[PDB]
Formats: sequence, C-alpha cells, structure tokens
Amino acid sequence: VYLDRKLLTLEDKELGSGNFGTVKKGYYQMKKVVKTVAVKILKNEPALKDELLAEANVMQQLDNPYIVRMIGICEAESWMLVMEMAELGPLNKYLQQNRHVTDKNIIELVHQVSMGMKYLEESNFVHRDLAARNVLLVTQHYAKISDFGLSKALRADENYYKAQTHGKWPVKWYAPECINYYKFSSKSDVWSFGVLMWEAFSYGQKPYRGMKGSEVTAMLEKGERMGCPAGCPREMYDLMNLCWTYDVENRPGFAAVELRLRNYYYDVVNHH
Ligand SMILES: NC(=O)c1nnc(N[C@@H]2CCCC[C@@H]2N)nc1Nc1cccc(-n2nccn2)c1
Repeated sequence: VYLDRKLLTLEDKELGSGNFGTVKKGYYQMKKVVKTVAVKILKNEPALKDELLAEANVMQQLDNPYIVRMIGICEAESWMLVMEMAELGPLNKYLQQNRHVTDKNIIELVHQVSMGMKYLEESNFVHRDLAARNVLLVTQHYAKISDFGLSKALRADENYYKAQTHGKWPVKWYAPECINYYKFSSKSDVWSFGVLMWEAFSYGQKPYRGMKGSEVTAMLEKGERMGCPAGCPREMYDLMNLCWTYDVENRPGFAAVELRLRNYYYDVVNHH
C-alpha cells in the first residue's frame, strides 16, 4: 500500500533506532480520522531498501489482533514503513521501568504473544527475531508482535527456511538447529519464545548475562538452561524449559504453547 507523503506528519524526535535507521512518531490522515503512527525510516547513507520492502511484504499478508498492522509504505526523503503506533513501546524497556507489573499481568501479555505466534505458525511465516524488544505495548494489558525484518514466508513444500549466510544474528534467542544447521521453523520461534518469557519474568533483563554467543551454545549443548527468575511461577518456568527442548521434533508447536498459557492464565484469573 503506497501512501501519500502530504498526508503524513512526522515528529522530529526519534523514539529509537536499529541498523535500518530510526523509528519516529507521526500522524496519518485516514479516510476520516487522523491515525497516530510509528514510522520506520531508512538511514540509506540497496540492501536496506530491499529488506524494508520484504518486511512490508510480510506485514501486508498478516491480519491478527496480536500482530502490529502495517498502514503502508512511502518513498520520500527516505523509504518509510508506516505502522499503527504501540504507544507504550518495547516490552523489555517497559518492564525495566515498571518493576511492579504483577505476575498475572506478565502472563496475560506473554499469552497474547503466544496467540499472535500461533497465528503466525498457522500462516506458515517464521519470525526469526522473536525477543522482548520486538513485543510492543499498545496498553499495559495489550501486546503486539513487531519487527518482521528477518521474517520469511515458508515455501509451500517445506516446514523450515534454510539461511544461506549467517549474520548479524541474535544468537541468544536462537535454537540449536538455527546455529548448527541454519534451519528456521515455527519450532525455532518456539525456542525464542521461551527466551522471551524468561526476559518478561526477569523484568526485561538481558538473557545469558555476561556470556558470549559461543559460551551460550556450549552451555545449551551440556543440557544447561537459565534458572527460574525471582517470583516467576513454577508452571511458567516449566513452560520455558519445554520451549527449550533441544530436539526440534520433541519441541512443542505454538498450538500446544498457547493452550498451556491460556489454561494457566484462566487458573490465575480464578485465584485472584
Ligand atoms: N509499531 C510500533 O509502534 C513500533 N514498531 N516497531 C518498532 N521497532 C523498534 C525498533 C528499535 C528497537 C525497539 C523496537 N523493536 N517500534 C515501534 N514503536 C516504538 C514505540 C515507542 C518506543 C519505541 N522504542 N524504540 C526503541 C526504544 N523505544 C518504539
């Protein structure tokens, strides 16, 4: 969807940045209402342009309440990817600044991410960058998945994407089959989801603190896993460990993961 630059008003202040460029807040004149938007603007000082168009192409095919919606793209001063705004920002930064969010509220948010991911798995897309920094909050009780720059639409005849090259990769969120065989499936996004849960219950702390990527691989190969975060319910730590199943075949899919979270969340809703 090609947008009209005259209908977009960008605020000068940056909200953040990545290798791509910056994220800025703006407003888009819709059919009637004005919609607040988050705009990804390329640095471009053609790989980044191709990558932004491929990201746009993925987001255009997705339609789920727990996935960030793309409004469209615009070619002006630079290439821009216009999305609905998630005002409260990334989940890791939010939890670092709001250390009193309850365990019930964290389960609600991670269950919303599992719903978005169950839908992505059903749609045969692999995220490949599923981490708390890429979970954006619309409200303190409404999370959405974003950042589809590494995402891939699976071929009709395969359950995984085989990467040709390898880097720069967020290794700490990657399953052993991604590191060892360059194979990315919805099951490897399940492994990432386990790391995301650990981050959420650790109030946005970095996983595998003080370790190099190679030491993380060595740790996992020995069957070792990160410990239970302080105050994290045993059932949630158990689910993290299940996500962290070394053998992809035995690892659950997002249908099993979302069902476990849903049932635990209803149990919690009952106790409260
Ligand atoms: N649709 C959105 O609203 C949105 N989509 N994608 C991203 N990506 C970011 C890239 C850089 C790393 C974070 C995140 N994955 N950001 C967004 N909105 C935002 C809002 C407030 C603060 C910040 N923000 N960015 C950095 C710090 N705060 C970002």
